[PDB]
Amino acid sequence: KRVDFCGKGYHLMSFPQSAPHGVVFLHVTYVPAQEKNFTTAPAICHDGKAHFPREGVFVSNGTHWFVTQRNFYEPQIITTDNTFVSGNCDVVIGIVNNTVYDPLQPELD
Amino acid sequence: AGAALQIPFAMQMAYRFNGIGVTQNVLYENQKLIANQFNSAIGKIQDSL
Ligand SMILES: *[C@@H]1O[C@H](CO)[C@@H](O[C@@H]2O[C@H](CO)[C@@H](O)[C@H](O)[C@H]2NC(C)=O)[C@H](O)[C@H]1NC(C)=O
Ligand SMILES: *[C@@H]1O[C@H](CO)[C@@H](O[C@@H]2O[C@H](CO)[C@@H](O)[C@H](O)[C@H]2NC(C)=O)[C@H](O)[C@H]1NC(C)=O
Ligand SMILES: *[C@@H]1O[C@H](CO)[C@@H](O[C@@H]2O[C@H](CO)[C@@H](O)[C@H](O)[C@H]2NC(C)=O)[C@H](O)[C@H]1NC(C)=O
Ligand SMILES: *[C@@H]1O[C@H](CO)[C@@H](O[C@@H]2O[C@H](CO)[C@@H](O)[C@H](O)[C@H]2NC(C)=O)[C@H](O)[C@H]1NC(C)=O
Ligand SMILES: *[C@@H]1O[C@H](CO)[C@@H](O)[C@H](O)[C@H]1NC(C)=O
Repeated sequence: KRVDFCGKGYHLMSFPQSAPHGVVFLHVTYVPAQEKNFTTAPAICHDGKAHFPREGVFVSNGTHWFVTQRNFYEPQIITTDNTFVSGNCDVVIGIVNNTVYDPLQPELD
Repeated sequence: AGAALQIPFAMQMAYRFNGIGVTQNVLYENQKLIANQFNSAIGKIQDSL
């Protein structure tokens, strides 16, 4: 996890080869590509409660809000298993209104 | 690690709080105090210099 100790990018793995009086390291790394821009927010307010992502960031495609993982764009809908709650929505700078979906009660019809 | 991708600075500070074991609500609920403390700490360096 040391930055730039094993090449440029996120180190995946490395292979050694012998040279005359030396060694050659072939570093395999992961390099992110083809980014898009989005709107973002730190928390989400629902029922007077602030919701934070468990892992990921809240992003908006223009009209809807999703959670994604931070390094590869893979959007999902914001549920109570995606997030955790802390406090009320009066203290966070930049909080946004949206609905956080519960699975249990629409299972219970 | 590649191309520069923008992110707002308080959200970068929250990632970094996660990286030491503190949840990020602890940053967002203290943002103003944390920024005051950083500013006083930076203002103390030029005084010693
Ligand atoms: C943002 O993504 C959503 C996808 O959830 C698009 O909204 C539509 O949402 C309904 C119900 O959620 C789906 O049945 C549709 O298939 C979605 N797409 C369309 C084209 O109707 C929404 O269009 C996206 N917004 C932008 C600006 O890209
Ligand atoms: C990001 O910065 C913009 C300014 O560029 C902020 O927008 C202003 O919001 C205030 C309310 O606090 C309004 O009174 C101003 O009229 C807005 N200005 C513009 C140019 O839109 C925005 O609130 C900031 N975002 C956050 C999360 O603080
Ligand atoms: C997000 O939703 C909340 C919930 O209603 C909004 O809070 C209201 O804000 C208006 C204007 O600031 C007040 O007149 C109401 O009294 C508030 N309602 C409650 C129940 O407190 C909040 O304004 C919404 N945020 C945005 C940006 O529209
Ligand atoms: C955590 O520590 C900080 C000290 O940096 C406290 O904030 C200070 O509180 C004193 C009260 O004695 C104020 O006079 C200062 O102005 C505060 N500093 C800043 C930068 O706001 C804070 O109260 C402490 N929190 C708790 C829960 O004890
Ligand atoms: C994102 O938008 C900015 C302008 O706000 C633009 O300069 C940048 O090239 C865009 N990047 C992508 C991936 O769309």
